[PDB]
Amino acid sequence: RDNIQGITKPAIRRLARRGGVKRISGLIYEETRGVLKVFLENVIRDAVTYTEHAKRKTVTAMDVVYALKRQGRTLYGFGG
Amino acid sequence: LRDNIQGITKPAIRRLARRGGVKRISGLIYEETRGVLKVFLENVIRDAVTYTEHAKRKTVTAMDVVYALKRQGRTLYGFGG
Amino acid sequence: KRPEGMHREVYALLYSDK
Amino acid sequence: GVTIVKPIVYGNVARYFGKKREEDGHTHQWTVYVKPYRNEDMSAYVKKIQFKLHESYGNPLRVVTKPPYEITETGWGEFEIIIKIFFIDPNERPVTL
Amino acid sequence: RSRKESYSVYVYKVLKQVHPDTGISSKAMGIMNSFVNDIFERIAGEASRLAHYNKRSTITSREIQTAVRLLLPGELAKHAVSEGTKAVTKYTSS
Amino acid sequence: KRSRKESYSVYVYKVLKQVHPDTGISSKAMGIMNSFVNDIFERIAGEASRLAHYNKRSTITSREIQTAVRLLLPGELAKHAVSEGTKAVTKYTSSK
Amino acid sequence: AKSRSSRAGLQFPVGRVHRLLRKGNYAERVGAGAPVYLAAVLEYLTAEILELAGNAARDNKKTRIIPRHLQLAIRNDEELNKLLGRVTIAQGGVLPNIQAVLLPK
Amino acid sequence: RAKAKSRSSRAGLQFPVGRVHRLLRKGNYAERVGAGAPVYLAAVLEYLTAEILELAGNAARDNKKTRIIPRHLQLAIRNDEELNKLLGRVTIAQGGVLPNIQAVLLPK
Amino acid sequence: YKLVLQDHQAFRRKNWRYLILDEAQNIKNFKSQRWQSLLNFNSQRRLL
Amino acid sequence: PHRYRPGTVALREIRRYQKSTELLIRKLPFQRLVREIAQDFKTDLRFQSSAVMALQEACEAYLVGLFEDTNLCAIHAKRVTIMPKDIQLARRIRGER
Amino acid sequence: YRPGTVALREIRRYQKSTELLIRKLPFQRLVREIAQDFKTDLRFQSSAVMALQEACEAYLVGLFEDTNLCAIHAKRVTIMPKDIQLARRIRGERA
Amino acid sequence: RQSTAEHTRQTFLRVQERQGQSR
DNA sequence: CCCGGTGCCGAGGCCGCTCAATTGGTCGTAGACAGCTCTAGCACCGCTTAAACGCACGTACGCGCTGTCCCCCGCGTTTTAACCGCCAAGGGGATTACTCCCTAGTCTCCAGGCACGTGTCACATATATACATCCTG
DNA sequence: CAGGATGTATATATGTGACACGTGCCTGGAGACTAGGGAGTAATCCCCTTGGCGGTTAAAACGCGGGGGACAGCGCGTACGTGCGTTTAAGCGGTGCTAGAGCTGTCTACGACCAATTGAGCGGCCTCGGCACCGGG
Repeated sequence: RDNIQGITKPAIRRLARRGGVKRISGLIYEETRGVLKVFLENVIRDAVTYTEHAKRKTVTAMDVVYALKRQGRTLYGFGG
Repeated sequence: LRDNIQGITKPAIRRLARRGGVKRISGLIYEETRGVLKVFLENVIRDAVTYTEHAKRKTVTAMDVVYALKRQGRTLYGFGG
Repeated sequence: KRPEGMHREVYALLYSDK
Repeated sequence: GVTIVKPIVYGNVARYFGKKREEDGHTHQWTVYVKPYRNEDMSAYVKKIQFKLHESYGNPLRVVTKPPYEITETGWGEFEIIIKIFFIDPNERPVTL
Repeated sequence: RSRKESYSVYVYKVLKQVHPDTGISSKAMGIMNSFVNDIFERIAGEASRLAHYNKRSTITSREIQTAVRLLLPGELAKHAVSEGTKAVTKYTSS
Repeated sequence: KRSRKESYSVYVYKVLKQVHPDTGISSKAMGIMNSFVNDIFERIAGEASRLAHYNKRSTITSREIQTAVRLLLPGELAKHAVSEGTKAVTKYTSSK
Repeated sequence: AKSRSSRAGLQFPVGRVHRLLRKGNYAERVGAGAPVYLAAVLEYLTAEILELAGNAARDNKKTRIIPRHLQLAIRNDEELNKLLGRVTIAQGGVLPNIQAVLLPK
Repeated sequence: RAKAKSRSSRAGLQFPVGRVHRLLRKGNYAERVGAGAPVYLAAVLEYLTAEILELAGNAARDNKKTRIIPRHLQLAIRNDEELNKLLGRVTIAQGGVLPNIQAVLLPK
Repeated sequence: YKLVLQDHQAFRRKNWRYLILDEAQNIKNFKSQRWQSLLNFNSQRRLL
Repeated sequence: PHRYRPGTVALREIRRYQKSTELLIRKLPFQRLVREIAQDFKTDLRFQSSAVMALQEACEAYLVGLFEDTNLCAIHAKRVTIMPKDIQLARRIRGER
Repeated sequence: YRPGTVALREIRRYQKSTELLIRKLPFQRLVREIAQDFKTDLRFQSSAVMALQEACEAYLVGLFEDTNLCAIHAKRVTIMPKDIQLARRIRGERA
Repeated sequence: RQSTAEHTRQTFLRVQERQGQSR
């Protein structure tokens, strides 16, 4: 599949703008892609671990919130 | 007591930096380190005294310090029995 | 259908986290 | 119509080294201080105390932030020290001694 | 349907008490409910930990007070403690 | 009038001596070891309690503890601990 | 007849808080004043955040608290910031701030 | 009655399953605890302890010491990849640190 | 009709004296979004 | 023709996206990436529409914080521009590495 | 000795031992000072004071380890105040 | 209502009056 | 960026039912409080001296400047797919039936946790030459 | 391209701190054995929320050009390190004293617990108006 390139250069540039950067290097996109991939992999692993125990065929925003709370990135807006 | 933050001298801070890997140290780094250590001790001892007063105790035990460090995120082994 | 056939606790531990 | 009186004592102690020091020529140690006359905590209303020394020192304007306020130093001659006590309330005029 | 439950009504009442005319959207209401639930969880966990430390099998108003002290930063702690103590004193008188 | 305090030093030394016949351990190392045991016990038990509360269950079971271990332990330590726990839960229920 | 919330002078559900405390496995015995105190603290924090977000949304010509202004209030208040430090408000955005080094002139 | 067998011996563990179950049942964790939860918890704890003890003993033999001291614990934890992640936010007294000198601060 | 559906707001914000609809058999369904949008327009006279 | 100098449009984009509150990552590509990642954890797992949105919100917030710290580290080196070493230092100080 | 050799020697020396680097008698007085601001006539255990000193030393060692990289980031060998400031800011203590 | 002490009450009323005057 | 017009779907208010909160009543148990004590925390003072403080000197590192070379930045046009609606059906959840697992209580019993004294059993401190390991020539 | 001149190991030793090992205590645990409770597993089945079809423009992407920013070289200055001498209070451990953490013993108000009653809250539905959208200043 290898659809990690969905997080493209313009999207990473807009994220940088929001983070307050006004100039990006040429090798920042491939590093941001890997960092985001690791962060996802971790959160999704926790979510799937919750879902397996829950015996649900559908991963839920509640499982995502639990994974975020475990990773310490508490998120508000999705019922938790 | 007063001005006991000065009981952390330049040799002590330089040994603490050597143990952290720093090779060359500036002049104001010592004041910065004293100020940071004081701010850290302030919170740690505030949590410890909060755990103590609530227990109606007059002595700050080691478990109070352990719980304060756990709250602050600095879990410390070797003093939990 | 659930294969099971073994002890409840051991069975759950073995399958519920394949 | 409210008048509050706070008793304090300000002074200096000095100890003679017995001989003139060869490093800097100083002959006495001295500690200059403000402390309360009563057994009370000055920090509840004093923000800081500034002590202005003679211009012979590398920095003449010293500062202290906790009671009993004092500075320990060394010297060989007598001079006038200006102690400026600042209160927590910025609207209150600091005292000068 | 089930019965998911939230503090929406009480959040709206406090919103009316603080700003009689300023409303709140559904997303904001949900975020506030999540915040309330998270603060409740944290305070209750800290109170249970204090009870376990003191070997008390009960979580009392004093435990809640100490848990709020151990979590709120300074002026916020001093105000929340006053609010809680006043609420408990007014409750004990009825 | 005795004030006896418990600890895991009697079993931490048994495991130590069975996994290293010739190596000992000092008192300070034993205290740090007991602290580590207590900390990980608290972590795993709290995670199992959280899983139970999320699943709307008032009792913690071996399955909750297993998922809690999978969540807590990282990578190739999670698998080891889980295999050990599974093997122990099967050798315990077999009446041996 | 009388809800404990109104008895204590609070708006939050003292009864629901007591129920959640006794059912959340927090302890085997919930004090009479523990849920009242917890509800009072929760109401205080909620009033603080709601007032700040209200007057942050009304500062932008609006009349309805939104996540953007909730985030603005939470990140401008130094106490609420330390409280919800590692928390992220969905659709909250970030604070307008450009470093002087990046700024021109 | 029949000769009483302990749960730790029945399972094959050394850590106290009885005390683990007592803590679990009287603690904040839940109302009541199943028989399998404390066994699993004690087994996991025993495994972690055996691993860290093996690493500490290896460090001790490397340093030419027969008694595991907090140095051998800190070195083991910060040399192991997974135990380091497990105890990243945990400080050990009198444990010290690693001789990790940055290559940029070396003689040139 | 397609562009009218796409920009009904812009057209709805304009007051029209006459609204002419050629080949009106394209709005024969009252449940049609086309019919709804064309009815929600401000027009003084209508010619099908 | 007319073109702005380097640094004028970047500041406009910053001032715009720092006040605008909307997901910057593309929704369908992010969903496809989430599905790819979940495929390596469990086969044939379904995802609620809100779960992907929550994941995207959390990832965007994390990346925004990471880029803030990266810009801080870059300015620390007297560099107005950021580079992978800045992200490396930011994560190192955060404790993620 | 050349400036830096006796410093790398001390680096290798103090990254080998585990004893406390701060003096007890001076650090206990600082602890009692900071405790005075919270409770008058407060007693402290020797174990509690040792745990406080250990926590402080570990925190300062971590802070200096981060400050070393913050300094090296600017092609500098000496750690300056802005380095510890950036360390604290990115840690979240004075953000 | 009582939300927080001096530095919050007065500053908050000032922020409220700010846009009221600007309007 | 600010201002006047239109517009729509999500905010906010009403209806109604039920299940949780409340009222009343009981048991008991953890706790509040006083009694006693004995450890440890506090204070103090002197002999020893290792560490700290102050100062001199210069060497190497910060830091400021300059120059090249390019690697991003802004703008125009070109190509891909994200996005907004319908249509099956696959699952997430209500509803009912029923059993293995745990709770609770009460004896019976193996096991570990210290008080104490005894016997081994590390490695801290001390000592010295061997080895680097420099740095000035 | 050395060699005084330091500093850093390396190895050996011993005796006092500390693991290590009985000796009996017992009281808090650990398990066995009946009886009772109960919640979640399992099987259906109704019902929304996914995953899957075809267009529309809006954003991603490709290219270009030059411009300002990174990185390297270099030099000036000063301050930070190291060594020496003077100074100070830190470590030691010896003695004296009492304060309160802790064990303990007794008596008791508060809360879990159980049953009945009541209205606060919440799903649901509809009407409506605050702000999304937009085109001219």
